[PDB]
Amino acid sequence: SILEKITSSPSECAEHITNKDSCLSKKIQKELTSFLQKKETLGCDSESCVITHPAVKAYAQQKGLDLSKELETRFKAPGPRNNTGLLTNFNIDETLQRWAIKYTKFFNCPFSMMDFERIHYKFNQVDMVKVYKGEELQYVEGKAVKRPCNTFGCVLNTDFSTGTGKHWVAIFVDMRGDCWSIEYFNSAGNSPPGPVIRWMERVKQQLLKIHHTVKTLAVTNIRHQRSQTECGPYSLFYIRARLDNVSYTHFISTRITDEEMYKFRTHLFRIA
Amino acid sequence: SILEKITSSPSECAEHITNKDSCLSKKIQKELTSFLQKKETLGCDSESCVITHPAVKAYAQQKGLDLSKELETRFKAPGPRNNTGLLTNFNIDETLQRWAIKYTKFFNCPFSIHYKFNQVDMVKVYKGEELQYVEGKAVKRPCNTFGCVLNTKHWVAIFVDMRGDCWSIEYFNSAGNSPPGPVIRWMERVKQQLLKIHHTVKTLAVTNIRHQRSQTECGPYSLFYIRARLDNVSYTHFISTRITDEEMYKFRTHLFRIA
Repeated sequence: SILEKITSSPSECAEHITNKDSCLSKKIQKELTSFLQKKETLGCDSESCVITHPAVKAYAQQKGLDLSKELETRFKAPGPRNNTGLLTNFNIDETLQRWAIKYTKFFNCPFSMMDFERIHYKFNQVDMVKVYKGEELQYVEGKAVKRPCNTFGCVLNTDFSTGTGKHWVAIFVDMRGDCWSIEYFNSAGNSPPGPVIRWMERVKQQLLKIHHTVKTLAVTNIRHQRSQTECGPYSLFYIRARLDNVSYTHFISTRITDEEMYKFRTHLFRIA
Repeated sequence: SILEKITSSPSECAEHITNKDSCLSKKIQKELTSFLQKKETLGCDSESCVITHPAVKAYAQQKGLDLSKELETRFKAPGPRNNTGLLTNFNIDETLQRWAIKYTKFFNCPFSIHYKFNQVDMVKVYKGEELQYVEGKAVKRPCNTFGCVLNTKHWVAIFVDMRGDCWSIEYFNSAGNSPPGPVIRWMERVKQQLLKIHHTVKTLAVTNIRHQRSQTECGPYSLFYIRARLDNVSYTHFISTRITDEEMYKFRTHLFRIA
């Protein structure tokens, strides 16, 4: 249901790719037409599996084709697409970097300030006002970028606060509407840790310098997740749904199942 | 001020065009390189003047070059760019249609004694169910902004902001005059519709300041408010600080080409 709301699809091509049918460049389509049409005999059922096959890698090295750039620029990030394996910081960082291509007013948090309570004591911190004004460095594709952003997104691990282990939660700052909101989404329904509260409060004072209505909000009313594996997909789906203008009130009043989030893995990662 | 904040510029190329050296497509740019370099010998200093010069129109009349398609699709609309001539509904309709090309989530008011646009459903506009023509193609797309410039400072601006967490329905009058009864009725009807899909919807009249002291700039003022709201300038800036008619004289150079 709600998976139909957002603008993603199970295709493994990059979201900004208009072709949609084939993810490969038209040159790479030509040079590898022999391998692509016998992909089943290579043990493959996708273009990403073909250009990662060792025989295709050798043929590409012969002809001077950069297959690694094809995977980074025209395909979605690699990750547990068809299994329930836990998301890593690399799966999340490389996914948010790709969404920043399509959503050009979206600020994806860097890799260092991703999953750490130490963000209050890190040497260089993010300034949400400088984010809004376009004066903060973000990394879109593999390139540094400064641009005005009215949305901010980050996924962090709450394992620093005592718990069973890795648990991803999402943080989203919506500066598009007349009332800006700093949002904390926990699929399990647990309140934010103290350090998260201080960070949300600090961002509110900053944003109150350039806007009149700023709310801090803990989206922890419903325990959506009953599995032990989908907190990663839950956190990424919240950011994507908010980017596609699904209100946070939907995550407050209506439950989102682990089945829907397991299917969301096919929207996140390529077949690799 | 706010004019430096918005994304427009005095260039006569279309907003959705990414080329900055020239408005012309790189194919027309090559075949007209002889006429383009002798601009002054033709009496021109702009590209729109060149591809409309009868000598250039006759050269491109030999090969299969459609200078009319370049003029309509690659340049801003013709209008009073350098004078204080009053804006027509044609100048306003053509400008709003062009902005819908760059702002893909913007629904422009369809232009078609007394008329009224009560035929619109804002919920259908938000969900992508209202037909609109963008770049000459009939499409349906989810729009979170709605803009209209209507006549009652007779030109006024209506802007609906459905981005983010709290939505607003806005009426702008650069002379500082309150909206009439029928406008208030429309704004209250649209608020009732939007309250079915959103929790907070605010209705607002932006009439604090009499911005316009001249007799000519009600048109540019209305288009400027919509463009500023599209580029995320809060309505509060039009309430707290005055925008002079001199800035609207400069904004005319952002709106139209020479023709």
